[PDB]
Amino acid sequence: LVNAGSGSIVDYVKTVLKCIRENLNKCSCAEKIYSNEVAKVMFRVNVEKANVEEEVKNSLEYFETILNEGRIIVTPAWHVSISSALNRGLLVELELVNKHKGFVIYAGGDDLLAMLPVDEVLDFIKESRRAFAGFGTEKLGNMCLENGFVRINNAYYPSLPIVGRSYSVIIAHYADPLFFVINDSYNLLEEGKEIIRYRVMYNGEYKDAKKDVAIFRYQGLTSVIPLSLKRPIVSSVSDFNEIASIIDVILELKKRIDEGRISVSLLYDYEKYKHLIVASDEKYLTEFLVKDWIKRNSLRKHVEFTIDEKLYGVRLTIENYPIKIPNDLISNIVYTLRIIYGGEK
Amino acid sequence: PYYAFAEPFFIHAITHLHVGSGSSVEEEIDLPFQRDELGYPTIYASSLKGAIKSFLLKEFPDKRDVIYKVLGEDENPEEASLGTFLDAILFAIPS
Repeated sequence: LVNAGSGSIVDYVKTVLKCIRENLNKCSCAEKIYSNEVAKVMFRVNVEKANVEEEVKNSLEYFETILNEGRIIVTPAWHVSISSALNRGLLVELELVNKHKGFVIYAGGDDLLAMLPVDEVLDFIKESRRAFAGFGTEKLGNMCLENGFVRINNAYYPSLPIVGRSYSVIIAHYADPLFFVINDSYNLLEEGKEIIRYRVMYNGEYKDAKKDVAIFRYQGLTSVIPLSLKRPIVSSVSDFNEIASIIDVILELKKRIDEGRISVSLLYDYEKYKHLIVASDEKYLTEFLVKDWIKRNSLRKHVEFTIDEKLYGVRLTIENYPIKIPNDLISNIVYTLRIIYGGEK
Repeated sequence: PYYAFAEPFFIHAITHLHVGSGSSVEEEIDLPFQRDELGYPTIYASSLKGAIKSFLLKEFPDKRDVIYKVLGEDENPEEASLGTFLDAILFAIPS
């Protein structure tokens, strides 16, 4: 509420939300905010019958219901804006599925169903997740992606930066029955995404989020790669460049493997380094264990591949389900590569 | 034939020789000699190859590529070497 409505008005509402917090004044706040309004209404001699003792009350009545209900009071404009943005995000989502040589099966609004090749699937998720949040690189059609604002020829339109977006990738044989591949995709996520928790960074604390997970599956192998790691997914324009930040960590890693700069044995040796990287809670020590695990089974002597170091300790859990997920992020990065590489042989 | 050339030779110690096997718990000599599988002294082919390869690389500074093919590259070994050494068996010792 305070950040919305900027200008001379903000300091007025800044004081209205002040006189609420612990079951406060109960209309005895005018005093603090009447001064705000009445010393303002004389800035123009047109006040018809503005009963300031009621005006500041109705405003105090408004925010009260907002904070009591714990939810934004929904109006048509709130819907029409979310709805239209949902249709503009649909446009950019179709260019991405075409850019990655995929085939759209349906894409209406928030949902999407496509068939990508196993090659362009990781970087699709990377761009699609960020493009949904408005952040993005080069224009796709006649619209650009400007840090949470799709822009069509100088016309800026809002996107949905806060809304999480989960993904579900089934790597399937072309001969697998399409009935059970689509069923799994709706019973791998829609009841598997409902149970997956990871350790998110919330206001300095470390809470347990559950959404926005990008599950991968290849005939038994399953992987979960969180896309946010920060619970209010975007709270500032600097929050965009680390959405899906684990994906390019897998993308860069996958890149260095096929160029022979790192052996594929990297995925098979991590098991012994894992218990130390798990038990180690001092980040200066883990940034050396993964530096060692990388260079040991590396095939050259000039590969300096880093891990963002905010990925040390995620501990993805799952509540009593027929899905076995490794309970740490770096292990899920290894399984994601085995799944991507399993679907190329 | 499996091997193009097969060149056996003898290694004559001009001075005293010491190819180390590193210290070990059960030795009782701090720096012992490389031993055989039945006790006698020997020169592991890894010692032979590395010593001879390092020699050739500076004695024939223009035949690098010819040595690197037969004895294996050092920077980015994209393939296997073509030449093999065998562990030097003790032939005769001065008594």
